Parts: sequence; structure tokens; C-alpha cells
Amino acid sequence: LRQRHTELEREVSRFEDQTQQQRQQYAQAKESLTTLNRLIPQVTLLLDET
Amino acid sequence: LRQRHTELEREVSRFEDQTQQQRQQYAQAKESLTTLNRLIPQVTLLLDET
Amino acid sequence: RQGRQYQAEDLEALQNELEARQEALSLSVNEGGERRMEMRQELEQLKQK
Amino acid sequence: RQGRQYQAEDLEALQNELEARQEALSLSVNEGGERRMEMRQELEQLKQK
Repeated sequence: LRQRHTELEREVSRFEDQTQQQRQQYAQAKESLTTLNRLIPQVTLLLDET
Repeated sequence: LRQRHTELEREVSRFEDQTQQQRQQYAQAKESLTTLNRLIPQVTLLLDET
Repeated sequence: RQGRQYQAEDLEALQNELEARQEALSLSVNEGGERRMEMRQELEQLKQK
Repeated sequence: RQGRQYQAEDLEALQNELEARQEALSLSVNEGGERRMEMRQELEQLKQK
């Protein structure tokens, strides 16, 4: 059962790492979508680069 | 222990019902929030009911 | 679609409450998930018993 | 911030890409978190065993 703990701790580390990286890149992408639809939700049509 | 199993099965059912209901209800809330933050994220202020 | 006439004059407060309800989604789904699986493990102890 | 120029002239299509990512965010974190949590309980069992 101690060997099982070790592999379990390895697997926990893999999921914690994977979830940390995944949530960081995906949250940065989600935050990018929020910046786009908050700062420029077709507001570029009011600007129109005139 | 069979009494415990019976009550535990009732409780499993309650958790399944609750987890389903909340995931659906909040997913429809997410779908409604995403339509608002897509179509009218402060666009109502650009309009200003002028 | 949602509501019939739903505070169209100033709706940002609803976006904030719906975000709070998405936090409630994450809390509720994780709590229900851990509690149901932990009580399922209690069921396994009971089954072995 | 993301991309270097990345079609900023008309960026509407990218929001749709980010939506697929946002859906997959929830799936990927919900499953991952549940897996580690399942093993947290199993670890406690193994610990209890």
C-alpha cells in the first residue's frame, strides 16, 4: 500500500500539474475573450479607424 | 448494514438529483450570461437610452 | 429569452450575480462530487463488511 | 498579449475560437480536479487501510 501511495502521489502530482498548466493557459485565453468583449465588443465600429 | 445501504442509496439519489439540477440550471445561467457579455457588454451605455 | 422585461436600463448587476452563480456552480459541483464519491467509498467499506 | 498582430482589424472569429477553449476549460478542470480528488479519498482509504 505504500507503493500505491507513491504511484498515487505521482498521479496526483501529474493531475495537479496538468490542471495548473491547463487552467493557466485556458484562463489567460478566457481573460483575453473578456478583454475583447469588454474593451472592444464591436466598439471598433464606433472608432472605425477614421 | 443493509439499513445503511438503503439510506445511502436514497442519499446517492439526492446527490445525483442535486448535482444534475444545479449543473443544468447554472449551465443555462452561463449560456444567458455569455449572450449578455457577447451582445450587450456595456453596449447599453454606448446607446445610453439617448 | 431570460426574464420577460429584465432591468434592461442597467443590467451589469445581473452579470455580476450570474458570475457569483458560476462560482456557486463550481462550489456545488465539486462539493456534490467529493461528498457523493466519499459516501460511495463508505458504501464500499460497508460492502466489504 | 496573445498573437503579435493576429488579424486585429476584424477579430470577431477569434472570440468563437476562445469559446470552444472556454467550454474545454470547464471540462478539463472539472475532470482533472475530480481525478485528483478521487485519488485524495483513495489515498485516505489507502492511509486508513
